[PDB]
Amino acid sequence: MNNAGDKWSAFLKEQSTLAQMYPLQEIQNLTVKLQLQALQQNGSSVLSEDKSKRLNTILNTMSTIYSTGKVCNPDNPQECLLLEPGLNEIMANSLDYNERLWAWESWRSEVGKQLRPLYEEYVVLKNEMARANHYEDYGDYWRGDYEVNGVDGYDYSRGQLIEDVEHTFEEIKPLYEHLHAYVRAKLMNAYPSYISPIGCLPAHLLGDMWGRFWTNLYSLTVPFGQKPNIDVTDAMVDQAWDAQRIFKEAEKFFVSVGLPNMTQGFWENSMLTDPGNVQKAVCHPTAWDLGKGDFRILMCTKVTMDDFLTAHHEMGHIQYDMAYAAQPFLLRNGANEG
Amino acid sequence: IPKDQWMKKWWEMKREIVGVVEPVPHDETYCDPASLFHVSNDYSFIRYYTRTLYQFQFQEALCQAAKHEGPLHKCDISNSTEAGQKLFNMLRLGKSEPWTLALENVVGAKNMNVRPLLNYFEPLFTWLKDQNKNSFVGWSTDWSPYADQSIKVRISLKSALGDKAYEWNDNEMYLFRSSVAYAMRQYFLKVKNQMILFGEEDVRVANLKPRISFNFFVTAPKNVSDIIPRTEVEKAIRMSRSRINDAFRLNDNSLEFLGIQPTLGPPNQPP
Amino acid sequence: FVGWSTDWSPYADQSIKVRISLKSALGDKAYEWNDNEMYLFRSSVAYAMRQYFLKVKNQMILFGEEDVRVANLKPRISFNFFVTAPKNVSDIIPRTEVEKAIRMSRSRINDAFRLNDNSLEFLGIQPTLGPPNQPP
Ligand SMILES: *[C@@H]1O[C@H](CO)[C@@H](O[C@@H]2O[C@H](CO)[C@@H](O[C@@H]3O[C@H](CO[C@H]4O[C@H](CO[C@H]5O[C@H](CO)[C@@H](O)[C@H](O)[C@@H]5O)[C@@H](O)[C@H](O[C@H]5O[C@H](CO)[C@@H](O)[C@H](O)[C@@H]5O)[C@@H]4O)[C@@H](O)[C@H](O[C@H]4O[C@H](CO)[C@@H](O)[C@H](O)[C@@H]4O)[C@@H]3O)[C@H](O)[C@H]2NC(C)=O)[C@H](O)[C@H]1NC(C)=O
Ligand SMILES: *[C@@H]1O[C@H](CO)[C@@H](O[C@@H]2O[C@H](CO)[C@@H](O[C@@H]3O[C@H](CO[C@H]4O[C@H](CO[C@H]5O[C@H](CO)[C@@H](O)[C@H](O)[C@@H]5O)[C@@H](O)[C@H](O[C@H]5O[C@H](CO)[C@@H](O)[C@H](O)[C@@H]5O)[C@@H]4O)[C@@H](O)[C@H](O[C@H]4O[C@H](CO)[C@@H](O)[C@H](O)[C@@H]4O)[C@@H]3O)[C@H](O)[C@H]2NC(C)=O)[C@H](O)[C@H]1NC(C)=O
Ligand SMILES: *[C@@H]1O[C@H](CO)[C@@H](O[C@@H]2O[C@H](CO)[C@@H](O)[C@H](O)[C@H]2NC(C)=O)[C@H](O)[C@H]1NC(C)=O
Ligand SMILES: *[C@@H]1O[C@H](CO)[C@@H](O)[C@H](O)[C@H]1NC(C)=O
Ligand SMILES: *[C@@H]1O[C@H](CO)[C@@H](O)[C@H](O)[C@H]1NC(C)=O
Ligand SMILES: *[C@H]1O[C@H](CO)[C@@H](O)[C@H](O)[C@H]1NC(C)=O
Ligand SMILES: *[C@H]1O[C@H](CO)[C@@H](O)[C@H](O)[C@H]1NC(C)=O
Repeated sequence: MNNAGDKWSAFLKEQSTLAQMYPLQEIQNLTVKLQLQALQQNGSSVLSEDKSKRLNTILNTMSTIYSTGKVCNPDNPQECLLLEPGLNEIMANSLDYNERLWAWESWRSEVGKQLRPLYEEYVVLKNEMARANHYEDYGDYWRGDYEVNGVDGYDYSRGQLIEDVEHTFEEIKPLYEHLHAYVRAKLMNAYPSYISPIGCLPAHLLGDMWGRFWTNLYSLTVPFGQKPNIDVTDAMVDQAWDAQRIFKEAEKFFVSVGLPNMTQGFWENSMLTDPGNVQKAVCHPTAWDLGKGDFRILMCTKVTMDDFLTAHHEMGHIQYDMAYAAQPFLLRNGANEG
Repeated sequence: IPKDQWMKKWWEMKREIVGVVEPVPHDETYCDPASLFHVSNDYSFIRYYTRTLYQFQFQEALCQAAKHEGPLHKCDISNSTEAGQKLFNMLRLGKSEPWTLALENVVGAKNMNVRPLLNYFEPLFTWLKDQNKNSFVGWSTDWSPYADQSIKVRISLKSALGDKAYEWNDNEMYLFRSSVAYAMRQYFLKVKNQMILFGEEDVRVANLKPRISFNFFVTAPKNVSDIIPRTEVEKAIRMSRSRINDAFRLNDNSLEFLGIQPTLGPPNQPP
Repeated sequence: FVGWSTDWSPYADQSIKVRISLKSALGDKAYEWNDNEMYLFRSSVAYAMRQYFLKVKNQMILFGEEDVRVANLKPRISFNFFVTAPKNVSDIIPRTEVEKAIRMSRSRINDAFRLNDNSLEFLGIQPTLGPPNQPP
């Protein structure tokens, strides 16, 4: 896989240099101009060899530091807790203020401090790379994925994204304020004398390590706990729902709205069931568009309602990938990243 | 944002946008946002914002072709071929056309709109508004869990000195922080028999006002996450308040610590 | 002269000597000159340097307690201090500017230790008593 990826990357890089022979100042075909834009972006090839290798080194170092980050007891350095196992459980299940504060502070002091000097250089290197490609800043290069030009009414500038996001967020704020107030009121009864009724929420009491999701706080903020949630996990077991028929149900749901059927080779090449311990495979549900009408799904599907919803989600990606199969390879992607 | 003002800005944005306050103070040596996976691995994060809107813009659109009558959260687009065709008209498009044109083929609009999300969550929004009649909605950017350990100082230069009074610039603040650090050192040396190397960077000051009234708290020498409890700070200030008063030519009334009240002294009596 | 002395240095011409007599100005109730008093004195000197560089040269220089280097501490409380660059120790502020800074803010330094111009001698900075104003 590394050899194949390196060959593909080398081919893409050498074709990027060849694409420079056709400037955008003379291209008049819309799809041709867009493909030229897609293949013309230098990316990290515009920096010097030393700067490029330093950027790759710091990126790899940051990734490794995040991956290997462990919180350890000074008394016994041998025993440590990793991020995914244990620490997430501590942040999502514990009802002790001191324990959650310790987990949050230890994670943000053991990984953040080691990442600050690297991130300082990463910012400068990314800014230099962006400026070498006629961009004001690297964030502008990020926002460039929504850039639309030369359509006479559909045009979208990179600086328009900031103002649009700012305008849209002010219309969510009225709902977010009430949701935050309710969450604070409900947490007042779980962590007394720590949640002020007049102030904000402490960062370590949001059910997750970073507060990106408040899902784990549901148990502490359920509106009516006496009424059970809609669960159909046991019903599927009673009807003996294996991980072969739920995909059929999802396919029927898709075809009910007019979307096409599944490919003949999709079911044969798929891995809708875990291969057990004999074969080592990944379990993150992913959709794969290999090409030449080859669409596949990787998923260690269990018997769960969440598995059913995830199967629907992955079939959505599969259908989207199948929809634009006739488009040129450079245009075989969504309208934007979202 | 200057390189030496990242965290102070970051926790200034969380306090007024997300409404989340850090439990313990963080200096510039921390990189809290880098603790997130998507920040330390160079992934654009705005994608997760727009995707949150688009789906609802899609869903609210697809329930119009499906002819949904009830609330949006009860809508089902199944068994509706028109909605499927409307979605497929954009799905087959791919990147060949601008994303605005793709949106106009489903939602009929060229720019992203947030109204579908509010329409989806309206049944919850009404209940939440009805559930917060007595509680206080919103948050304040001035409270923090460590604000209970802060000591407020109020200084009146032109009342104790009248004329010939110096101006309270940054140098006077440095001198005041050094005096506080010296007082902490004296308290920890003469009482607890612990040699702690405090400095002018370990007396953190906020909320400076033209009245010369701020809030300072003393942290650990190089462990900013650790804050000295307020009782020990008050004892240290009481122990060496005369030196602090002498350093600024104030006398116990133009330098008020708002919680440390001085003692005048017993009026000794004849037999 | 054969031999050498371990007390001379090319930068010793920029040093300012401070002599302090606690038990003469205060008699009793006099504090002891431990390391905390030295930290306070270095902070006062750094503050004086900041004030001089802000009110005269219009240059914002961030001095600290580590930029006032002190040597030759003795039980008399008589040492030699010199003020260096904020983070460029190889650079030493010339003695004339240090003396001007001390003259500018000597009252604050005296007040910080409850000394008055005679128990805090800078050995090179002599104070001025003040003109005896006369009737017509
Ligand atoms: C800079 O300063 C910061 C502080 O600002 C400092 O960080 C602290 O470091 C200490 C030392 O590591 C941390 O204390 C550790 O906590 C570990 C987590 O497990 C405990 O977490 C809670 C701690 O509460 C303690 O105190 C309360 C009140 O006195 C007491 O009730 C607790 O029992 C505990 O002693 C605690 O709530 C939690 O409770 C468990 O049990 C209850 C049931 O009772 C359950 O309901 C909970 O869900 C939870 O399971 C639990 O007890 C802990 O593992 C650790 O103990 C090990 O290490 C020490 C040595 O470190 C050994 O002596 C010990 O035998 C164990 O092997 C220790 O107690 C503290 O949490 C940090 N605080 C913060 C804010 O970070 C930094 O270290 C400083 N850095 C520098 C460089 O100076
Ligand atoms: C921390 O502080 C330290 C200081 O403590 C500081 O280090 C100093 O940095 C400066 C700037 O780089 C250095 O000055 C450089 O000197 C280079 C060496 O060549 C010269 O060296 C002697 C310098 O004397 C200067 O001043 C005298 C008196 O004013 C004057 O007469 C000289 O002409 C000169 O200006 C000098 O003796 C020497 O003389 C040559 O010529 C005579 C004949 O006249 C001959 O007999 C000698 O043999 C010799 O050949 C020579 O002139 C010099 O190259 C350099 O000049 C270049 O750089 C500057 C910019 O830096 C350009 O403006 C200039 O046009 C040249 O391109 C500059 O003059 C100084 O020596 C350092 N001192 C010490 C002690 O290190 C650190 O930088 C500080 N660090 C931080 C982070 O703040
Ligand atoms: C831009 O170029 C494309 C590619 O040539 C044109 O799309 C068609 O592509 C097929 C397959 O390559 C060709 O056989 C056709 O001749 C192309 N043209 C048509 C009209 O089908 C596309 O039309 C071009 N755009 C413009 C505006 O000319
Ligand atoms: C990419 O880099 C080349 C030189 O390496 C430069 O000529 C070109 O303008 C850059 N940009 C594009 C889009 O090719
Ligand atoms: C899809 O294929 C299955 C068998 O693979 C078939 O039973 C079903 O009828 C097909 N869908 C439609 C709409 O015909
Ligand atoms: C005031 O009283 C307190 C204790 O009651 C004492 O420590 C302090 O020195 C007194 N201050 C005077 C007498 O000036
Ligand atoms: C002493 O005289 C000098 C100048 O001669 C002056 O700056 C200083 O303020 C005087 N000190 C007094 C009058 O106390």
